Amino acid sequence: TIRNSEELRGKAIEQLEKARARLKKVEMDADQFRVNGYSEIEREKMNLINSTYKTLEQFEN
Amino acid sequence: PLQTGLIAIDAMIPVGRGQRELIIGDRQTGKTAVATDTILNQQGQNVICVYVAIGQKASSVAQVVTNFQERGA
Amino acid sequence: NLRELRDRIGSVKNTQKITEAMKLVAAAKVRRAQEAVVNGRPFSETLVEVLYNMNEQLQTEDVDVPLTKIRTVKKVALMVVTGDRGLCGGFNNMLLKKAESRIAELKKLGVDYT
Amino acid sequence: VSRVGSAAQIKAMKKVAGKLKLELAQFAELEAFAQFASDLDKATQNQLARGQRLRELLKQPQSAPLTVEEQVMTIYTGTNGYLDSLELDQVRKYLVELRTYVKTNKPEFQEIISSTKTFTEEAEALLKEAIQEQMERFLLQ
Amino acid sequence: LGDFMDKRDASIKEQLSGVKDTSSEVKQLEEQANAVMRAARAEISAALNKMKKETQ
Amino acid sequence: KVEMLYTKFVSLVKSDPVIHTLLPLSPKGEICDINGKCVDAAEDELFRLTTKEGKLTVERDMIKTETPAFSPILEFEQDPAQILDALLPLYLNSQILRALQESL
Amino acid sequence: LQPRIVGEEHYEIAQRVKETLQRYKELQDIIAILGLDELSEEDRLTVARARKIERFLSQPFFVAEVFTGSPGKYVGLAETIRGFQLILSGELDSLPEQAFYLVGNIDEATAKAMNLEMESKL
Amino acid sequence: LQPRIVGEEHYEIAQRVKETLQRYKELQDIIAILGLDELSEEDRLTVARARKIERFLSQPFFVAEVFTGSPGKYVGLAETIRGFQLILSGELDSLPEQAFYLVGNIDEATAKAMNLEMES
Ligand SMILES: Nc1ncnc2c1ncn2[C@@H]1O[C@H](COP(=O)(O)OP(=O)(O)OP(=O)(O)O)[C@@H](O)[C@H]1O
Repeated sequence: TIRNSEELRGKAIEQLEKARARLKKVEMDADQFRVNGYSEIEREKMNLINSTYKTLEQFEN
Repeated sequence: PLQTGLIAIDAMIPVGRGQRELIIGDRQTGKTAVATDTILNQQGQNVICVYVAIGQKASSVAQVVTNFQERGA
Repeated sequence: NLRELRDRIGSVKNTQKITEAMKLVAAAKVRRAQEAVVNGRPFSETLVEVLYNMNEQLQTEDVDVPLTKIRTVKKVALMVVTGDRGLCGGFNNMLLKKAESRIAELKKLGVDYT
Repeated sequence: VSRVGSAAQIKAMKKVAGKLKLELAQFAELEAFAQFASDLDKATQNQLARGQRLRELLKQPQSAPLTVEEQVMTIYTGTNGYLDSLELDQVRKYLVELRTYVKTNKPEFQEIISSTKTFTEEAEALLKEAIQEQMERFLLQ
Repeated sequence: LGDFMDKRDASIKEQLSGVKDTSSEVKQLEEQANAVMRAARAEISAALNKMKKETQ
Repeated sequence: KVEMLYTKFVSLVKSDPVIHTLLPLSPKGEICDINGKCVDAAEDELFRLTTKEGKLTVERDMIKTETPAFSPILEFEQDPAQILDALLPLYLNSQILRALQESL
Repeated sequence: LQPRIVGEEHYEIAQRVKETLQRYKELQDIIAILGLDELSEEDRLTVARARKIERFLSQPFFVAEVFTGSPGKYVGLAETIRGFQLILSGELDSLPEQAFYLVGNIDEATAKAMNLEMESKL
Repeated sequence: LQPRIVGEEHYEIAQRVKETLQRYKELQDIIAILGLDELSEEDRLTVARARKIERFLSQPFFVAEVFTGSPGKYVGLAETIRGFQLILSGELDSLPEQAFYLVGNIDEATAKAMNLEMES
């Protein structure tokens, strides 16, 4: 039972390695979300501005 | 097929090109709204829309042509 | 639309005359239940008189019966009895909600209710 | 009611959810029936939460005309019970996340099916794939 | 013999102490992943939304 | 300290429950509750349906009965620290049946 | 619909279905205000029975498949009276009700019932 | 009542009022028959909050003082957001139905609640 507790400790440390690995991968996915959000804010601002200006020019025509 | 742009109609109760579906309902419940929505859905479907406005506020028809000038339709 | 709302009226006649049926039936159940309780009454009367004079006669606390001995504050169970059939209304889940607040009060001192 | 039926709508949505109209009619009756909600059957509990989430799919924002391929996406998301386990009131968020995710990740799906009008196994595969991915993305979080 | 017995006893006790410490460390790494990804999602999504509203 | 929760019977509409303490028991007559209820003389009331108007009410009088000190000459074949150990299950069953039927 | 001209057992089928059905159509508003689970058992069986009955006698059409999804069925009256002699008697009270939904024949209803139970597992 | 006119915030404000009150009517026509507590806990709370908004919209009128007696009050857009917000969030969730009755301002409803709780 003491040995099973020590093996459970090793299993806990393996799950801690899994937690740190998913932590680093989650930070990488957060960099991914920041990248896609930068591209999305760029798409929103550029689309809105350019399409609104072109619609204004269509009103001018 | 002819496309709605609104989800539930094309989901359950389909409209088709040549089919004459009848929108119905009480007042102030978005009838003209869903009409204009299924108009300006048609943006690349080679679909002429003829919004025949009958007997209502000219301010309302000016609003819908304002929305049409917005949406290009 | 006239006939259909007329029939809603007719079904409301039905509804009133059926709620009256439920009213009278529940009254019969109340009568039979209070009859059963007053039937079990003299049992109760006999046991409480013999119990009172027995624990008067005992006269000293050399009585180690585990059912009564007021011991420490471990787990406090809930012998809750609840509604019988779902035409209940308010009181018969209001007992449940007061039981919920009693579970809250038992977790106030953290006594591990059952 | 639309009295000409599926022959005037696309074959993809046909093969996906022809039946969903009558399923939702039963869900509407049974949800009227589930007013008497004391001990619902487990199967009718599944059916009611199912058609519940389906009705929540049939919510859409003001003047957001979805791609008909996106209607195929949400109609398969409903008919394949992925959303059944998911959160019931965040289905709109699940849907906007899912449609953005497919419209970015696998926009080849919508074009191949709009060129074929047919719900094929390629459509299924791309769908369930992005479904696993965005289901993960919105489970976390 | 008493030294050997005390050795085995204290060693198993320190092993179980480190077992509980490693369990708390696994929960600490779970807190690391949790707070990291949570504040990360918050920062990315909220910054994107704020800059989106500003540019809009 | 079990917390028995039957619903009481005071009025026909709102008979608010009280949280009885069945087990453990107490001195003989005492069937106290957690919320200081403590009728504490185990002679209880009996609900009846009074009819003072076109409607009905509750009739409950705290019906008492005597302590007979039943007999000094009655002999205990089972050692009155011992007979009570089985008499108390009977008090438990009577209280639980009275609570059951009061809930009903 | 005379008994002697439809078969005096077919007529009993017709009478039993009309009886439990009409009683359900009576009961349904009392249901809508007091709950089926309250509504007493000797009618609580019949409401679910006739509730299965009507949906079972909803049967698909070979043209309506455009509106339904499954191609319809041309049902024989012996199969009909057989399935109803199951339902009104209370043999197939074990089946789920939607197993009777839109089904041509009662053996197909048992088949769809096994499919529904199978998906209740899966 | 469009998001692109009143602000999406005010649009959904009006929504989150209207959904609840329409639901209250849909429950009203079957609650009047067969009583209050046959609902869910949720539907009971929703009825309470819907009647909250209902009595909360009892605008005391500035010209109606000579008719009823109460000198009416003026409210605006901060009220338009905040009374809704307190009602729908559940900030005001224990003061009775009278405690927002015939008072426009939600802070005035809070002060009225203070007064009626004081008079006991
Ligand atoms: N999907 C939707 N989401 C939110 N609001 C909607 C939606 N569809 C329609 N509406 C709303 O319905 C309201 C009424 O529009 P509309 O005038 O078309 O209704 P109506 O019944 O046609 O009224 P009238 O008959 O007087 O023109 C509009 O303010 C519009 O915002």
